[PDB]
Amino acid sequence: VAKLQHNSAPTTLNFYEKSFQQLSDVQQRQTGLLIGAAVGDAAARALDGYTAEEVAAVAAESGSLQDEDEDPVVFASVTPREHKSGLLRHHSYTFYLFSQLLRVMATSRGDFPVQYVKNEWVATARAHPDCFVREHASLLHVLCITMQLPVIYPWADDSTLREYASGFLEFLTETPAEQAVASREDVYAYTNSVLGVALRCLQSNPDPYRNAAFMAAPGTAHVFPDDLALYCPPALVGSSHSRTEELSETDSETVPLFPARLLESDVRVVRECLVVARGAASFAEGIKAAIHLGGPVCQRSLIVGALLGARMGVRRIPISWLSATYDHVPLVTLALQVAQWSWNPPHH
Amino acid sequence: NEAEKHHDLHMFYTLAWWKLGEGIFGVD
Amino acid sequence: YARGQHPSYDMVYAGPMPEIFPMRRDFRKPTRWDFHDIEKQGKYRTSGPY
Amino acid sequence: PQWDLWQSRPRSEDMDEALQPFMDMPKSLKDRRYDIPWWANPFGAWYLQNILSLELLKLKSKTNAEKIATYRSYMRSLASGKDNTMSDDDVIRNIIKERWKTLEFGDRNAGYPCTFGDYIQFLNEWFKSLDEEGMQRLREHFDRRIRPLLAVMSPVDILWLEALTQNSPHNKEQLQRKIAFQTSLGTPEFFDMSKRLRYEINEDYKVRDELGPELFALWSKAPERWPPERLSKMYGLDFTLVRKILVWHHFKACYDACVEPDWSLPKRLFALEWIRDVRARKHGLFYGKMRFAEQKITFYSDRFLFRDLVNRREASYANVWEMDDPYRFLQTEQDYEDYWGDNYDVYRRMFPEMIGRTGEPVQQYGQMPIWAGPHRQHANKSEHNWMFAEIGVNVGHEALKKLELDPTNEKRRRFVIRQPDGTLRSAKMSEMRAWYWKEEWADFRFWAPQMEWGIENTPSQEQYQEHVPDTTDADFRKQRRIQSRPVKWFYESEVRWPDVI
Amino acid sequence: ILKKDLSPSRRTYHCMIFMHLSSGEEGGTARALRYLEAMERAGIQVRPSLLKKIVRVNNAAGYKRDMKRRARRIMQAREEYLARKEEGRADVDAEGNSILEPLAVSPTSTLAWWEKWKRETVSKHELFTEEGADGTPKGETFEEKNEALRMMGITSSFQTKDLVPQPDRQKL
Amino acid sequence: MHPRLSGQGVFPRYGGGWMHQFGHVYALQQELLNAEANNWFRAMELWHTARHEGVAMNVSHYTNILRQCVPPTAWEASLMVLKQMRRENIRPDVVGVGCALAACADANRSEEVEKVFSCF
Amino acid sequence: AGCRINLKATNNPKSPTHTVEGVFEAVKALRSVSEIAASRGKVPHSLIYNIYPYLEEIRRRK
Repeated sequence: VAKLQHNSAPTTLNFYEKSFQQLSDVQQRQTGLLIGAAVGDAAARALDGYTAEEVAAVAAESGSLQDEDEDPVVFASVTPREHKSGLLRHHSYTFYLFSQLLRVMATSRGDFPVQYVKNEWVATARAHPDCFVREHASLLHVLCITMQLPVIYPWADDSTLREYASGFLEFLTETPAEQAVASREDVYAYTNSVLGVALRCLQSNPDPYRNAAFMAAPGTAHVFPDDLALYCPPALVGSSHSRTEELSETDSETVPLFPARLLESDVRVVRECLVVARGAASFAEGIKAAIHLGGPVCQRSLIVGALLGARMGVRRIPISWLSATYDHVPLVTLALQVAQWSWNPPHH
Repeated sequence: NEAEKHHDLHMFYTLAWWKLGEGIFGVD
Repeated sequence: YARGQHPSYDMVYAGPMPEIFPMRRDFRKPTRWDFHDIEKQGKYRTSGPY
Repeated sequence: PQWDLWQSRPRSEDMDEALQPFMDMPKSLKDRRYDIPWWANPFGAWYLQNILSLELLKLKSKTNAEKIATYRSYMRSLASGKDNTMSDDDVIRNIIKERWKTLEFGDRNAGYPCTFGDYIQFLNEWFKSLDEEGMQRLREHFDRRIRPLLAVMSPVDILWLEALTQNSPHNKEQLQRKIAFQTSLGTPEFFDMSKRLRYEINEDYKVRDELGPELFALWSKAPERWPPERLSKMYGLDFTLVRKILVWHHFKACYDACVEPDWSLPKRLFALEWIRDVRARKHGLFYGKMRFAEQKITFYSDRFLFRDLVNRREASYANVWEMDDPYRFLQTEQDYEDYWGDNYDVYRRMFPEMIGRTGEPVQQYGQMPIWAGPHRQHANKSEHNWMFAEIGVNVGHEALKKLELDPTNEKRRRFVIRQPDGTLRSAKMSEMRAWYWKEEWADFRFWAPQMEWGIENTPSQEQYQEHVPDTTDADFRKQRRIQSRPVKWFYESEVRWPDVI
Repeated sequence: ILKKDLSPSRRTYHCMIFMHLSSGEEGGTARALRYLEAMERAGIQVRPSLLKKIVRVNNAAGYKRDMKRRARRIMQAREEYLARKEEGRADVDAEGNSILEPLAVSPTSTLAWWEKWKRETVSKHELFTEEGADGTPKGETFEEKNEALRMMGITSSFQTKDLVPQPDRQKL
Repeated sequence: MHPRLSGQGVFPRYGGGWMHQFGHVYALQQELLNAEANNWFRAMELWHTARHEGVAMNVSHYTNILRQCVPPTAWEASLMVLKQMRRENIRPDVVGVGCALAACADANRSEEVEKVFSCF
Repeated sequence: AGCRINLKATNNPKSPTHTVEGVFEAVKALRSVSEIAASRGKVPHSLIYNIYPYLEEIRRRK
């Protein structure tokens, strides 16, 4: 019940620790999506770019545990191999764009066109040219950017969410020059399927992964886990015709350059993220499993932690990790504003 | 202010209730 | 929405109980942090459920 | 070690007396008293020899048959062969009853087993040897048995019983001589009412200490499956009495286990009653009760008010409890303890209606840039919380408190709090409501998610579109949207991604 | 009404309204108000006694409504419990300092007995698999109560309804 | 991508008149009772969401679910709805039982049609 | 009840017999709600109670 006051133990561990109780269940899940995404990105930023064996080596090296410290992989104190300037020290370029979109959404107080964030996104791209070409027009990047769109209206059906997110995905996959980026429809379909997963997580649907697999976009059976891939709709003959038209170019010497990471590799990473989120029983273990897989750990966590937050609310996110997040105060304030204004937009 | 100790309740036990109650002190 | 005052009719009064005795008449307490002193000061008719 | 009734534990000497005459006994005669075992007193010896031995006989031993043969022979001599079929336990009970009845008080060595003074000493020391539980059991025995006799018997009968107890020949002769004393004795026909009175008292006590464990087990195991209302309905008990019994059982268990009682239980079982009745009372001031919370118009006056009330009652709980839907915001035990312990009063007075929370989330603002640089960063820190609330022409309306404190209001009243470290944060729900005239009522029944929908309740888009909101007609909505959306595009003067090769 | 073309009596309307009010299902009061407005637009007399009885019956049937609402969450919790079943330093603080701990209570105390009984008895989700016939949790009847107490390891002394003391019969 | 109706003006007086704490409940009720929906999968998902959220669902919501289930010939979904209604003791409307019967009959599930007709 | 006595018009205002006679005459001249309702032809309860069905009792039977 109560313990004798000694050593001046602080009453609250964080500013919003007791504020998260002041939300409904759906509001808690809404804020949890954004906050868990931020916490996962901040926790995986330390080992960004590291490989699976390098992560294993770090964990083995930091094998001196005092039974209370966090997992050495999470929020690792390894020396930075990037040395970013002001903000990408604690997060990634993908989360930079995600935060800009979140702030635009909070200031919009409801649904908003993509033109409200076009200029911010292009300014960030100009400020970070290497990151833009590194992670532009990729499935992981566009998915991590658009994960927060269903937070606007969690009761929206799949058709409405996909229709609203089409405008954002068009600009996200729009190359500046006439590079003719291929598989735009494939990227759209995979992003729509994962957004359906996230929407069902927000709606607390029984087996959201299974029901999103049932109602997934056609031709997207490779992104869901193999045990759920049977329920996905088959590939469309129109998609096959589009693939044939793309192959009819017969131009092997022309290779797109903006999608640096291959679409198949992105699909594999998203599949691993989905299986980790589905089989994770807690946010901490889910983030640990996401970071133990190596590769783009930042995007892996930005997906897995977002799914876990949408599944189990804000209060299941470790408050110590939330306090360790660099911009936790502005992120939580924006998330609270979005959760409050999503249920009664001024314009409609 | 003074607490009522209810010592007058104990004075009723000093009356040989077994004469009339026929052994009410025990379990019954 | 233009009917009555509140639809509850199951209200449980949570305020202080009225003082029946000795039934003070005026309460002009000089305050320091009361921002409704303007409304509190002044003669008002005391007629309610009680 | 082990202390019980057989081996009396050593008690303190400075203990107060239990019986009145021992309080006036002189100190010298108090010091004259010895420290002896309980059976050393002649009355204790009589009890151990006569009643306690026969009580022990029912236990398994070897001399049980040896004594039972003699007692059965005595019973057969008493009542021919009829009592041969009587059970051994019945024979022991009859012998105990006869020995209790034939007890007399007189000279110790003249035949009487013990004297009245010895009986008084034994009673006093037996009362002294009792703890709080012992005294409670003594009072329970008093209420069960002696109280009906006192209520049914006259003071003349009590004095006659006292004379019988003392067994003084001259005093008994004096009392019997008086004619009015002879005529004032009670009648057995009227004394028969004591049987029914004792039955009612024992019935209430049996209710308490036999249906308390059963109700307590049911309500502790599955409070949602067996609420106090359901328990009262199925057991025919009073709805208030069931909760009272549960509270008493839990508190007695805590007290006799020497554990601080769960003070939250009376609040959790009388939440409505706690808010309605429990008040701080001044000395010498008489208080009253508000029959109605406010001066309102009754719902019988209009047909629409009647429909509104019946719909709200349908959507309302009859009796809300700790596990019901409105209390689902207490996820963990920390929230449970905080809400139900030492702050329930403020937690319930924060907002009248029961919502899925107690207040509003607090979000902190951003500080305006200070061109003075680090020469002035310290000035916004102080020792106190500086709380500011907006006032003006459009702000401060008591009748519009809900709409002004609605977070989804573009013209919401603006509150700010500067912490002693310079942080600018918003205000809590209680802090925001502190600036308006106080509301001191609560609602323990209505729960919004249970409202009727579909049947008789269908909000329509036609009713809302009857106002005909047209963007080409009125462009204030577009102006507010432009105000809200960012403006950083203006410095770039189609948006396109940068090109790097 | 429709086939034989008869006008229902005010007693019939009252009976329908009271039946729907007593029924704890959702929309019962809505259907009751439908019957009342049918009376109003058909010219059937509306009486203050009828209004008072409507209020009283609604307040009384609030109990059954609450029981059904609780039964819904009880069924949900039972399903979640089955799904979970399918899936499958005392005196030292964080810094390491030795902290005070309360002495163990008497093992023979009734409070300790209650604690052990709560910790060791079957969970509240396995007492009954199927719920009541009409939207309400089982355990209101004496047979179900005795079965639940037996499953919890307690033999109910009040097996029958009449065995309850019933203190409302007291006259003195 | 917004609730069908905003807070001010549309909600009934007896329910508090747009208690903003229950805006999600209001939006969920509108989504449950919209008459333009034709996705039975969406109907079932919304029913699960409402059950989790504690929204009191009367016969209108079940009738709407059955109506959505009819066109895709979701006889199994209709049977599940009827089973849930009988489990919670909610009397199915004549329109609802007709919808269930039509959904079963369009799938040539004559045995289930006979069972439902015998029940009602 | 509330009773107001004025005996200024009387020759001797300090008359207890005047006081008691006036009070008893005022009590005698009082009609009960049952008597008033019987005389009017109305239900006694539909004269002092604010229930909306009672509004039909003050109209003319048509």
